[PDB]
Amino acid sequence: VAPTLTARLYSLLFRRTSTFALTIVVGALFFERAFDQGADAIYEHINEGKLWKHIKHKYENK
Amino acid sequence: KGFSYLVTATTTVGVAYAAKNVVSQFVSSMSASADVLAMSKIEIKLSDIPEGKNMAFKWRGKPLFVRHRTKKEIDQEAAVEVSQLRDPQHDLERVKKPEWVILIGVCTHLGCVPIANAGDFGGYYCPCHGSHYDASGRIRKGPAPLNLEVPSYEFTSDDMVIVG
Amino acid sequence: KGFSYLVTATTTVGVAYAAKNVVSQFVSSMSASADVLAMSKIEIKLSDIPEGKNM
Amino acid sequence: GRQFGHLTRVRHVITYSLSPFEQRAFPHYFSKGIPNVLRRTRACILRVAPPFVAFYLVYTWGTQEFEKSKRKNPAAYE
Amino acid sequence: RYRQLARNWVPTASLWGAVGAVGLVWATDWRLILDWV
Amino acid sequence: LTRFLGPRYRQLARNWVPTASLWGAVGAVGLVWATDWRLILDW
Amino acid sequence: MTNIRKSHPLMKIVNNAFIDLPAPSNISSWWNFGSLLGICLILQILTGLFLAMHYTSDTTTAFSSVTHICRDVNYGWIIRYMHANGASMFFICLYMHVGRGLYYGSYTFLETWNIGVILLLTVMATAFMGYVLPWGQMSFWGATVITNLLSAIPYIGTNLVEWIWGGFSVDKATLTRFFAFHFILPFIIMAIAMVHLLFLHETGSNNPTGISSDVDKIPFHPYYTIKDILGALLLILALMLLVLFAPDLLGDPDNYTPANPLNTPPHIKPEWYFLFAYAILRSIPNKLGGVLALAFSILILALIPLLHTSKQRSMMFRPLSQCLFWALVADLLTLTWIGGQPVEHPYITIGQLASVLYFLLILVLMPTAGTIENKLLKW
Amino acid sequence: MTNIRKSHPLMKIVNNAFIDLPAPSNISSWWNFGSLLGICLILQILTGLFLAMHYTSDTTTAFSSVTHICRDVNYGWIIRYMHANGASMFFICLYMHVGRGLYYGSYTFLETWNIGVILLLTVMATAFMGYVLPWGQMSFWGATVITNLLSAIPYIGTNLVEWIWGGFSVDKATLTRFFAFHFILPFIIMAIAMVHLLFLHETGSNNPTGISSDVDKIPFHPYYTIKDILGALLLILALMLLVLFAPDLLGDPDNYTPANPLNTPPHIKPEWYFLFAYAILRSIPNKLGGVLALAFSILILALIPLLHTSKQRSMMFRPLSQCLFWALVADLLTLTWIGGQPVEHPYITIGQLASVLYFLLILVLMPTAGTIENKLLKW
Amino acid sequence: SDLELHPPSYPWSHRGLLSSLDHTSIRRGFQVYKQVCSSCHSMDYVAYRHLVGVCYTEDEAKALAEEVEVQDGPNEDGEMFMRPGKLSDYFPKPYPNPEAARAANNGALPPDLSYIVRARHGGEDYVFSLLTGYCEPPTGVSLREGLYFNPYFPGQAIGMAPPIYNEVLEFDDGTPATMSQVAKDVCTFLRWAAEPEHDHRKRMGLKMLLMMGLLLPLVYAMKRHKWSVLKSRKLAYRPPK
Ligand code: HEC
Ligand code: HEM
Ligand code: HEM
Ligand code: HEM
Ligand code: HEM
Ligand code: FES
Repeated sequence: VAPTLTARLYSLLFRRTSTFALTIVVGALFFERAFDQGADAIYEHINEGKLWKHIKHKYENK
Repeated sequence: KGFSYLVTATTTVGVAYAAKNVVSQFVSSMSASADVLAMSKIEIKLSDIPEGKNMAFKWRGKPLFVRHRTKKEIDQEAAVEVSQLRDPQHDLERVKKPEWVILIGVCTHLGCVPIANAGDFGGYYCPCHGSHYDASGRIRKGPAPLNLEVPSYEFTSDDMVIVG
Repeated sequence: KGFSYLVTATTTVGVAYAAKNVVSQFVSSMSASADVLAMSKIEIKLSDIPEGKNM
Repeated sequence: GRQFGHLTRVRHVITYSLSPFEQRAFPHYFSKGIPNVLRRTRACILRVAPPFVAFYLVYTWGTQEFEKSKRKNPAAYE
Repeated sequence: RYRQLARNWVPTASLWGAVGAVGLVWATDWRLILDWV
Repeated sequence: LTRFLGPRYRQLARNWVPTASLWGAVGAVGLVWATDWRLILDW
Repeated sequence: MTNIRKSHPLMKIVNNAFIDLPAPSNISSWWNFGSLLGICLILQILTGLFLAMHYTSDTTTAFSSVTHICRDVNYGWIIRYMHANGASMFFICLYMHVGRGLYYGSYTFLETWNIGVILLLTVMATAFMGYVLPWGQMSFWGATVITNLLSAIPYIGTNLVEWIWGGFSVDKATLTRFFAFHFILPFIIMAIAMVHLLFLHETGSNNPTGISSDVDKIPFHPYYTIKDILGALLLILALMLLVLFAPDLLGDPDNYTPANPLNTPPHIKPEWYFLFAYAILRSIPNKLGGVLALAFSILILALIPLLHTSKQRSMMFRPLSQCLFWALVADLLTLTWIGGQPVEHPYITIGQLASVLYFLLILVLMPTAGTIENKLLKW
Repeated sequence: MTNIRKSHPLMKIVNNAFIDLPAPSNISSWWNFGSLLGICLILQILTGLFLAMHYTSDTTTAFSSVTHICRDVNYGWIIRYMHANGASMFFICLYMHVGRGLYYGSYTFLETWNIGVILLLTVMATAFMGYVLPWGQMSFWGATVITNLLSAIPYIGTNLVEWIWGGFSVDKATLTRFFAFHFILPFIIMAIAMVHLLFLHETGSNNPTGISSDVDKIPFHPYYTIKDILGALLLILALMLLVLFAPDLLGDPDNYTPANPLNTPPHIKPEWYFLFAYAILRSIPNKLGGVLALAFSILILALIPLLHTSKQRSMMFRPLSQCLFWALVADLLTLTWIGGQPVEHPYITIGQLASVLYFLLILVLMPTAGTIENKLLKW
Repeated sequence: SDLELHPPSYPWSHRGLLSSLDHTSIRRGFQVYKQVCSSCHSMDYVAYRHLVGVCYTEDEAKALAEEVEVQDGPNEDGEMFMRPGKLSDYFPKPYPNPEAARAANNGALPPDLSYIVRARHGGEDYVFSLLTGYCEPPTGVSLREGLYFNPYFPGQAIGMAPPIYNEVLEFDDGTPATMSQVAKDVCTFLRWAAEPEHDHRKRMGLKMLLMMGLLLPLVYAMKRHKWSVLKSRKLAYRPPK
């Protein structure tokens, strides 16, 4: 036997609220980045070449 | 215990992401609107000031001095013993072309505008508390701690200087 | 007793007169200005427009 | 949470007072006032007297000295 | 003297503070502090 | 509404009118200073 | 209870902190500054709202706007000068308030003294922003020099000063911001004042003697409501005496000149209420040292509760402290004088000694004097 | 007690109305609108203060100013479109609030009801002046025609419309007034809100069943803090959905046109919150009759307590009122529609019967229905 | 009291929640405004800030903004010595001041296009169906020359010269300049110009939509757990005796 993923997570990070909070701070960080990355990608995909990011070429450095 | 806590824990992170982002937006607005682009590092002058008379221009709410110096002024500034200056700089470290000295016209003491051709060094004199600057914008006497600031600038063709 | 009441009453009257003037002054500034009210009621123009149109 | 029936305990104190309409707002005000005002002021002046004297003396010196330096410079160097 | 009494807190206290300080900056994401990781 | 109405109450109303009557006069005086009717001024 | 108007409405009960509350009997005239302080906030507020009924917040107009308020608008002249003069009062009154709790040990009420301190420094920001609204020479340059004083902070400062200004100088950006903050700080302040009063209603007001008066307590309504009204009477007297006979007298600044960003009054200085701080700031050579020292002048206040050494919260029965107390006020007066002084030798050397004497009086002299007195009494 | 943080500070005890308070168990989702109500008040304010950090209150500039907030200023666009949209929400939320009070008889709390009413009307003023700040064609005219609608009063009116405007029209004078009152109302309103809360805290929250819950009471902290946070989450959702995807959708007015005093959008009308008010005025031929009836629209709220006829403060058990409650709401929707309608036959005739329906529903139908239901229950 | 015709929900790249602006359209459109439209209508809040918004480089738009200050320049603004260079300058006012403007167009006053898509009720649809909508006056109708008949004007008559006509201008790339094809590009530049924040907002909205949805789901679950105990609990009355 081993602790369910949650039980593992629990005893390592959620017993102590100091840890818990630390987690959340960390998480908030990591999460913001992934979300953005993913969620920006997703949104740019839906407008391929519609956005200046796609279109800079034409008049850039000759 | 782990599963119930995780939902709340996952939830806490989500509020923080948005909360950090939401808070940033209100804060961002005060910091930048049109801002520096509208009022920062943009200038163009030369015709207005001539014959050794300093010209002042409104650049980012502050006076920008473009002064056409005489050979005598240039020579006097050359003969200063930098080692005895409170903010030691050689005139040539402050200009690109000796006949032209470009300075942020703000006294480094408390912000007043130094008066050109006044003071004991024919440079500038700040009337607020008596700081005397030489024709190089270097502080020679008074409470100012630093020489007047030198901005970034370049000279294009067709007699012009671009500051910023 | 009457004298005491009278003294209290007198103080109120003085305050009210000042209060009326003070209150009136605050109200007066808000209601109108001699900036605006300079242009009010003062208008003339003629003979510069077509015998036909409407300005 | 009650401020009047709960302040403190007081035993054996009698207080005598009179109504506003029976007395005068000021009883012998000129006579009473001059003594108390005069007596209180002397003690007050002494305790606070030191702070006042220093400020007056320094202000006079500062105005004079600042003015004095500004006033003459040509005579000194020739 | 005082430290011995608060020694348990000191260890526990130390962990919370580092986490809290790091987390605020992390949520804050100030560029200069972050550059180091 | 109905409960308030009573045969007994009348003395209070009579008393109220004077105090009320006196109160009413004050407003006219109060309004008048602000109103500044030329006619009021004429009075 | 039935038909006891007061406790009937719960709301109306809350108001019986004015009428029924235990009030000490003995009680210097000094106390009337709390109430007066609040009259000043209300005055400022009504005035402000009528001024801000005809003001504009732009470079171009501001000046004009104020100028228009004082000329074509009906009774806007007094409203504005009442406004300006008011704020002087507001401060004169505030510094009596602080003196009285510096003297009598009112600051013993830690909680209440920390709200006071918050109050005092909130009112300071409002007065700093409101003076620039007009956009006159003095205003213009004063907000540049002060704000830029913030750029003494090493890492951030610089970026931060530019955020506050909303640009590289003080143009429109900055002037609208001040208008907005000036208008909303006094409304936030009003809630703090009521939070202040809240705490202070839990322990009642101290006295001259410094001893509990629970043995001799008076109804606020009968007595204090008249005293307060009377104190208003005098308060307004001073306001109107100022505003009617000598409008400008107390408003040192004569700069009714539209701001020209190259131009400078060599004599740049905050109004009277800020001079102390100013002088203390110039005494330090280094910029950053000055800013910290500037802060500490004012922020030093919260430390006094810890500094208290004596066993008699009342200065009343303590000579030596009464003597240093007064000096510090006269030192304070000395420092205000330096504020309108050319920054030259004579004043420099004076100010410097004054600045050390202020911190001594607060940080070292008094504390010791407290001990001594205790040991003389054999305490 | 010792080291019970809460009651230690007296101040922090006052905050235990959130955490420790008796809150009924059963409780529709409807009650989250109280809290959200506050949410909106706080969001408008933060938003307002930043916009009023870059807005100017002059004829010339105001349009420009807003235009500049939405273009050159960083994140000024969302702040402004968040502020516009918010106010929609603020009202959408308000009208849920009053619905609930109407339906479950929360309005029994007369004193709380009367504050509510004041609340409602105060916000109403706020919204009317803010929309005029940007000084665009819709705003310009809307102020004239509303304000002028006050000149219906026979003796005074006329003089009085001219005082409010600060002149004969709506030039600068009026424009700066609205800026100042818009700014200061919300602060005053917050005081009211808290006063409202104060009274409500003395009898707690009614329920769908309509019976006391004292026998069932729950921790506000444990349960109702998450509910409220969740409520937010949905509230924000709606506010960003609006603000991000359809910024202008809900802001009927397309008049981004600088106001030209000779020009007129033949279709002049208040916003969605004020749409009902405009419609009420239309059904009456006579001006004065329309102003009275407009006031009575809104002001009729405070009657309902006295109108209550049933023995069950809960409409929940009385079908018939649940039917006429809904109809009023749908009559209210019907009226809102008229608001954006040409004032012609089709709409006239409709509005007129809707304005009678509304007052019947409130004045006469419901009250009778109450009785009936009571008599069918044999009560 | 004349029926007003209303604009189609014309197929736009951006009609959709996530859809965004097509800069090439913007670009094109711009020119249309600048050549076709700068003559009588102004755009005051628009600076020469297309850079990233319109994919025109900084050097590109600097240059584009330089010639506009060389010909229309700050001499019409009040800058006497002004010539080429500056980028803070706003699009050049067709005429000194409004009153003029009406004279040039005989009583009418060319609306500032800055906000026109947003400004006119009915959005870019109306704007496109106005320009592209021009039909023959209706049997038995009279028209003063200025009063051209347009099928989509409130009052059923507008003072508008040939807004746009085939081959009015020419675009760099080679986009076929049809009356309509040009209108599709002109509107778009207006929509982008009218609501600069909106273009950014749609992208933000997508991010906001996902976060809000995720947050909402957790809260419902988080909310349920806290309130679970009251819900889970069943209370059974117990007889006193
Ligand atoms: C030759 C000068 C001229 C040009 C070029 C021009 N317009 Fe106009 N436009 C006018 C005038 C004059 C009016 C006023 C119409 C009226 O008041 O009947 C007008 C009216 C309008 C309207 C009507 C809005 C309303 O309901 O009042 C719109 C939309 C408009 N212009 C947009 C445009 C656009 C987009 C372009 C370029 C593609 C353009 N205009 C080109 C002169 C011009
Ligand atoms: C107690 C807090 C306040 C203080 C200390 C204060 C102080 C000041 C001061 C010192 C000035 C400069 C006037 C001059 O010298 O010309 C000023 C101006 C102004 N204040 Fe206030 N004020 C306060 C509250 C308010 C409030 C509540 C409002 C509006 C609701 C307001 C609105 C204004 C306006 C609009 C001006 C500019 C017009 C003028 O110059 O008079 N102020 N204020
Ligand atoms: C906006 C400014 C302020 C207002 C409106 C205000 C209001 C009041 C009022 C009405 C009282 C009761 C009567 C009195 O004792 O005079 C009082 C007492 C008090 N205030 Fe202030 N206050 C203000 C600023 C301050 C400041 C700046 C401080 C100190 C930092 C302070 C600290 C105190 C203390 C300690 C008391 C209680 C003293 C005692 O009665 O024993 N207050 N305040
Ligand atoms: C719930 C109370 C308030 C409501 C209902 C409200 C509503 C409004 C509305 C409907 C507009 C018109 C915006 C437009 O359509 O362009 C507006 C504008 C404005 N409001 Fe607010 N507002 C409120 C509170 C405030 C506060 C507290 C402030 C200042 C602290 C403020 C400052 C402004 C400013 C400066 C504008 C003008 C620029 C613009 O159009 O955005 N408002 N307000
Ligand atoms: C500024 C606008 C307002 C705010 C922020 C606000 C806020 C609140 C909140 C947070 C609650 C508690 C939850 C609930 O029952 O929904 C509440 C309850 C209540 N409000 Fe409001 N409210 C406002 C306007 C009004 C108005 C205009 C009235 C009536 C004229 C009103 C009357 C009431 C009543 C009677 C209750 C108690 C109902 C009950 O639970 O039995 N409110 N309010
Ligand atoms: S600004 Fe202080 S001496 Fe020049």
